[PDB]
Amino acid sequence: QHPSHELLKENGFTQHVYHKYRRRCLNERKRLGIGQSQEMNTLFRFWSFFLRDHFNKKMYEEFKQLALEDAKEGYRYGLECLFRYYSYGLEKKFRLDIFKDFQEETVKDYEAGQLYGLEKFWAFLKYSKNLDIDPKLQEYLGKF
RNA sequence: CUUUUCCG
Repeated sequence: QHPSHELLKENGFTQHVYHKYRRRCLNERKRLGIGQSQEMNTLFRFWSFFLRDHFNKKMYEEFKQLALEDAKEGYRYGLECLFRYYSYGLEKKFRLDIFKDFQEETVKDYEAGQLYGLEKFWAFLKYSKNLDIDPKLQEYLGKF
């Protein structure tokens, strides 16, 4: 019943419901601050799954921006969802712009003293179906 | 693969 799940059903997505639901999550985040909104978490989660089956560039962009604004504040759930999306989604259907984003954020995450991104990227290669990997990122995987 | 079930 929660829009975060209902919008994931076979034919459950409508523009009206999503926008109303997207608005509430954003408003709650603004009101209670970053890392303090239960909905926003739902929206992050809704995003990583939904985009895997229904890629929308503009939606992915908002997803990506909000996740990185959260992570730089210390609340990394949104970024984990983005990484989960990158690994799971690109596995499902490969997109070069998205994969290039994947490599970029994975490097930034590892350079930030983190392992979540690197582990998700490694997992992608393992379950993925000739790609040009970043040489600096290739070195990071070697020590993983 | 940490984040649901009606506070309109």
